[PDB]
Amino acid sequence: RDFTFDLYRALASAAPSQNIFFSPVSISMSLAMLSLGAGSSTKMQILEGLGLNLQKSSEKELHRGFQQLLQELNQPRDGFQLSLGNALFTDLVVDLQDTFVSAMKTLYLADTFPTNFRDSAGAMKQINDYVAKQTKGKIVDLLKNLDSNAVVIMVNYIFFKAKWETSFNHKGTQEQDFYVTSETVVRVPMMSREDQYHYLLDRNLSCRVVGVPYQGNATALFILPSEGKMQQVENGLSEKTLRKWLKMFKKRQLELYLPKFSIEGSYQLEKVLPSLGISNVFTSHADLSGISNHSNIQVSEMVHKAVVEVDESGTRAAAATGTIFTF
Amino acid sequence: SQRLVFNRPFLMFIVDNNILFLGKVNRP
Repeated sequence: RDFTFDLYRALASAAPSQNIFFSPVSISMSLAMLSLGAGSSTKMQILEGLGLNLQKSSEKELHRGFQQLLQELNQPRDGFQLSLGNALFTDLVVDLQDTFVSAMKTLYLADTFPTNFRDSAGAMKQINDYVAKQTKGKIVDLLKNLDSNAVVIMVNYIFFKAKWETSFNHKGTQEQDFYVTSETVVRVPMMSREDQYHYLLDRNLSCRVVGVPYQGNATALFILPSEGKMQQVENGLSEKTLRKWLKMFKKRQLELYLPKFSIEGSYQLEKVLPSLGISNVFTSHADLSGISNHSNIQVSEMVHKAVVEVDESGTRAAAATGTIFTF
Repeated sequence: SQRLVFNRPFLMFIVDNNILFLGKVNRP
């Protein structure tokens, strides 16, 4: 089980030849928080879906790791911007378990806000405005046509903005053909810069890997499969593969041509996660006794929205995951 | 210098001791 890449493949398979874009950490963090109030088989599926084994120590480490990450981000980044946060919007009628609220505040630094879900329009405005603010206007209207039977919405957001360590020169950007397929061509602004880059020719998966650094410790990795090998590369993606690429990188001089682009992803994860074995939490048989003792509580949907902008100066990326609970 | 052009579908990772974002640019 490989969470990030099994999820990637599920999304890719659900929408062939389409752009794909999401934040693995936003979703994993959301699932980890969800597990705090899950029980029995419902919790089991979530932990196994995240790639954990049956050891209690692994569960403790899961939360400890995320708590450490959130605390680390409370310190100013060096050279760029990276924000990650959580919030619970709960209706006054809802009675959350003391332990769940405490765990959310302590482990996930979650914000807690009262919400009148009977006022669907008002609830959407409150939550969407919050998400937009936290993502500096990049994630707008996360929630659309809200159920109205909603009682709690758990939100995770992530915002990233960084300048390339070395920018592309605007005078080096020219219109070029982009081959979606050998027969489908689209015109795109193609940026370019000759420089030394971390590079690797992966003969196993058949792709070229290039690392492009951001100011700070973050980096972008661009993967170009050989002709006709995108499916092969997608099938081979894994945590191990990524580790291999990052450690085997070698410095090489390249005249790099990369398109200036902006793409996004909008998903109803409740329809996708069952592919990773996470299904009970979305049913009437969900065991969410840890979040509320109220009967018939389940997750109606888990919406994810992610966007990215890549240009000559750098990259801006953001995402949010809204987990909606109903009675 | 070796000329490398991303003019076919490609993948993008944004990493920092964690996979912050992951995607496929199929149709820019």
